[PDB]
Amino acid sequence: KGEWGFKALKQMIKINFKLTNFPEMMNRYKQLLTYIRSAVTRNYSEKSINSILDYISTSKQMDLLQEFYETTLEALKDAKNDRLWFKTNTKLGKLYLEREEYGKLQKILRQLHQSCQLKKGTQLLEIYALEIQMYTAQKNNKKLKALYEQSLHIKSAIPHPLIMGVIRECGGKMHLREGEFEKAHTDFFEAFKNYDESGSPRRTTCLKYLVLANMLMKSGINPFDSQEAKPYKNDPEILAMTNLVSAYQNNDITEFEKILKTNHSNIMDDPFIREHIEELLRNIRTQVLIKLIKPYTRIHIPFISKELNIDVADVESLLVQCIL
Amino acid sequence: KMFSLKKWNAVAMWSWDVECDTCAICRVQVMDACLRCQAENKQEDCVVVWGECNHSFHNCCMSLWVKQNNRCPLCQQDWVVQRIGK
Amino acid sequence: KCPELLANYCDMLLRKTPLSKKLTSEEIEAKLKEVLLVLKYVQNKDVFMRYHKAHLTRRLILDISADSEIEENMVEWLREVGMPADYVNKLARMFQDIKVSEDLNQAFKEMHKNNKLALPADSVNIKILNAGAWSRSSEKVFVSLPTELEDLIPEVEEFYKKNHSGRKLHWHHLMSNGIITFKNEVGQYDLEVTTFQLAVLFAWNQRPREKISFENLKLATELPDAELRRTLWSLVAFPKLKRQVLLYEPQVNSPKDFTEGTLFSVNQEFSLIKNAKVQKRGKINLIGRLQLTGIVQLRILRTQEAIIQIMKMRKKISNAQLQTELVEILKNMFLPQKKMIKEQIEWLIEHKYIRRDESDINTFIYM
Amino acid sequence: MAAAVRQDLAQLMNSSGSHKDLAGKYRQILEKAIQLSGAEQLEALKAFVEAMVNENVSLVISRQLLTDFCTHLPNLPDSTAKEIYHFTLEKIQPRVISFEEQVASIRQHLASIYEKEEDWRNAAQVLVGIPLETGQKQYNVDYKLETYLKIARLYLEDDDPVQAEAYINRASLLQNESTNEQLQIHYKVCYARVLDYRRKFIEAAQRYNELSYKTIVHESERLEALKHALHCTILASAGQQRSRMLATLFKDERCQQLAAYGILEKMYLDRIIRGNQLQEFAAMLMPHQKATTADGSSILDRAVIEHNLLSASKLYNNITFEELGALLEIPAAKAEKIASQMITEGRM
Ligand SMILES: [Zn+2]
Ligand SMILES: [Zn+2]
Ligand SMILES: [Zn+2]
Repeated sequence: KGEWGFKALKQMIKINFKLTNFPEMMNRYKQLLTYIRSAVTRNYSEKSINSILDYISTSKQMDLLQEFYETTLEALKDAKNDRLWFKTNTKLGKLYLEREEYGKLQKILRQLHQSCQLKKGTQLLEIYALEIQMYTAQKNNKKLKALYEQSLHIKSAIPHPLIMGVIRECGGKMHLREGEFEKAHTDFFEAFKNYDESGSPRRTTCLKYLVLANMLMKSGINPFDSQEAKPYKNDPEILAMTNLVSAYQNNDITEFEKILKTNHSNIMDDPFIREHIEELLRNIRTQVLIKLIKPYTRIHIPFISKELNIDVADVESLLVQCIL
Repeated sequence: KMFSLKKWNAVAMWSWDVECDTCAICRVQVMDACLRCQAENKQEDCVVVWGECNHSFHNCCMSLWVKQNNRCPLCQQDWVVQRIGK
Repeated sequence: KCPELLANYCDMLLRKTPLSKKLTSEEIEAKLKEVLLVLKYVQNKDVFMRYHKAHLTRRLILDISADSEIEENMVEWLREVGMPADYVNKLARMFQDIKVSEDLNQAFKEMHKNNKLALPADSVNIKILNAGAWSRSSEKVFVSLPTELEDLIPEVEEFYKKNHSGRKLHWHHLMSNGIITFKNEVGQYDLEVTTFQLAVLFAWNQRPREKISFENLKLATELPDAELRRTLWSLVAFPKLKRQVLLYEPQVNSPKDFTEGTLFSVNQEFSLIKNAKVQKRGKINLIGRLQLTGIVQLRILRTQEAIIQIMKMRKKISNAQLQTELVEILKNMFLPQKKMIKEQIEWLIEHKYIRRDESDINTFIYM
Repeated sequence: MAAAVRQDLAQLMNSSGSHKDLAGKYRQILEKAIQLSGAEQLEALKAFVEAMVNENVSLVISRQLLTDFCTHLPNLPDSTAKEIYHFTLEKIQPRVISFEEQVASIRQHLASIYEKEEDWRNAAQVLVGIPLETGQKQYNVDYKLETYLKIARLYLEDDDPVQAEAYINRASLLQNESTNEQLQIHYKVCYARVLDYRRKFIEAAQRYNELSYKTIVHESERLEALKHALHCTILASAGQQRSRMLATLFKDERCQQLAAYGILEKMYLDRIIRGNQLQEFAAMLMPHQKATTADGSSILDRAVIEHNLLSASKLYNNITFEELGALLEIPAAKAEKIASQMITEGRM
């Protein structure tokens, strides 16, 4: 059985690799490439476990990894080497961002032209997510928007549930920036749902954006009622957020302002809520004003000023804007 | 290590801790009643409407909601009834 | 129709389920496409779908798939050939859960590597899959796991709670598998067994070979009575076996039933030898193909005139409104399902009693 | 001291063959140590539990002897019983998945003895520790329902309505399927009490009135439910629903036995209620219903103020603020606020 044969061969390979001495190993692995491929279906298990044993030396041995991936690309052209190759793209690229590896990564252009002008939904989604991440790192909004509209066409794919949640988050941010909150809410809900099952750092970050989008939706239905978001209700990072949600609905002013003032170092830090806070503190005031002047026929402006905790001029401006 | 195992592969299945959460529209527990059936004293069917997504509501609650907007109240997805239980 | 038998052919092509080692090249996949065409021509696709789902669950939960790209493309091929959307969604969810489980297992192995548990960190694998798609039953059965595995379940539960707090993990002991090492005199041969079989074999391990009765085994393993007997059938009636590991049965009989108080005992000098010549480093798989996991026509006539009543009441309606009104009306009768309502929906549209709006895909018009 | 039990237990531990005389000698030791000069029995039992917890004993007679010792434990004064229960709960903690049956009974006994001492906080925490969802054992629905109702009642008696509601929401899931009518009645009573504790007075009144018509419930409990319904309806906010509830209660014949019939008959006919005919009422109000609304006014003299304002709307065409506050005890200011709040909700 040749399977255990090359298993023992790669075993020594790594035994000698602990004693460095690289050129012998590489050349042996190169000459055993074709034999291992033809003899037994290699695909994922053994080569990926070798890469798992090898990434522990990501610092240094960079040339060794580079030549390994070069020979894997130009020798394993038969069969599909792409799926783990975008993993190499994420490893090497997006570590130094704008390095020319980003320009080089477009050698999948033949598959791009084969698909666009399908059935390769997974690879297209993965490359779109990678390009979205790169262009978000470089802060190119037009390119992100173009990528999202181009990705919206694919509806016959089965992706890993982190690739999908990145393009969904990008689309939600684009919708929030443009001004369409209706799609932003559902996009951020989808991004949070996909992040919950797989992921860790950007998990209690899409929930906050989802909350903000729901609060910019003229209220209605507490986001902390679905089974996906309830467990994170008492999280210390999101306690201010759920307090804000509870304050917005059941219209009141003092609690909202107190929450905004107290959590100055936990809410008014990111550039996404620090800018949209002006739309808030105005919708709640408008709702309170509408609810207050319902049973009156002749009301005093200073009374409204006292109720809304703002001066006379702002009350007059708000009334004029509402009437117009 | 005689008469002992060597390699073990464990398989477990996860599920949500709380299945029926409160109805978002009415804020009162979903599997009790709605606001009007209890008052009018016919609150014995009042059956929940578990949908395709996983969101549960009252039939009386969602009957008024669907007329205006025909999407799920929470995740804004397409609303089709997957299973109704009582 | 053939149904399940045809599904067996798929089990012989997409993966090495059991005797499916006869694989030549990718051209067999093309033959599978022809089988899909048969699925289009034949009727009663529910049994075929159930068999395909069971085969996929058996193959994925054991990691015995011959190819991975073919299995992934099988979902798209089945969707193109025509099948219920629920099965496709369940298959997609199962594939996504299997993909996430690899990362979860890698994280568990990389994080918990100092407590030393009981076995090495490179020998324990954890696969957590969503119970809403990969399972249907919800019954828990005790297995009385050994002390070696008594320190591994709590660690996995703690890791899952720390990483994904908010969900409860219910361990399924029927689908778990493992490898144990025997010391039966002449040859030490590894044996692949499930949880119940492992418990049954380890019950008679605290006192050499000796001999135990059925009542003692039932009281020790604490299994669910009759199911325990089924486990014994796996260890006494292994097909194509020269000599079973537990070569005992007392009063002969058959492994199917009538165990009564038979005194089963392990054979210390059992002739469990591969090729009947020197079991120096043999390995035997004992799991096998287990994969343990108002009449209709008079009832379907109820709802069609209910839909037609809703339509004759109001001409303009949407899909969600139609579902809400239908389920509002039919609460006094049986609780409607999703498949029945859909079946009635295209039965109505095919009879041209209603018109599907062109501008809106969901809006319906009465006649 | 007399610590010789440990050596003989260790000597018996390394026995080669399985036997039953160990249980007999354990029973003999315990029964001869029941009548002991001091706390030597407690130390002997602690050493027994420590030696028994170890996995070296096969788990086919360990469980039976453990549950036998647990069932023999309550025949003992509770001072040592609490300590031994805590000790065995701590000792079983490292391996719980094996002994998932004795832990439940031990925690139930500990909660019972804690409740018997008028301690509604520690008993709830002890009962919470029972794994009813994340456990390898399959408990029956009745057991889970009873445990949930017990925990909810314990939390309610500790003046913590949030936890009681949280643990009654789960019992509501299993209410619809369990066939025990007594359990359903107990769940209904607990839910009504929880609703009453949440200051949702009209819903609690409706639930109590509905429960008062159950034939299975004994007559005195029915009268108590009717009295609670009357109190909740009186304390409820003014409106059409409260008026309908008041009319329904006034239609009831058996309402004359209650001492609050005069207040009901005055409130039914939209009559203004003063403080002279209320002083005896606040005496019989439950303490949880006498809490203030953080505005200096209790619950009673806010519902009564709203009722007075609603009744005055039928006998007036237009009223100034000073006159409205004169007959409502409001000096000048909050009468307008109360009137504006009673509108925009359809009440007036
Ligand atoms: Zn509702
Ligand atoms: Zn209802
Ligand atoms: Zn939904």
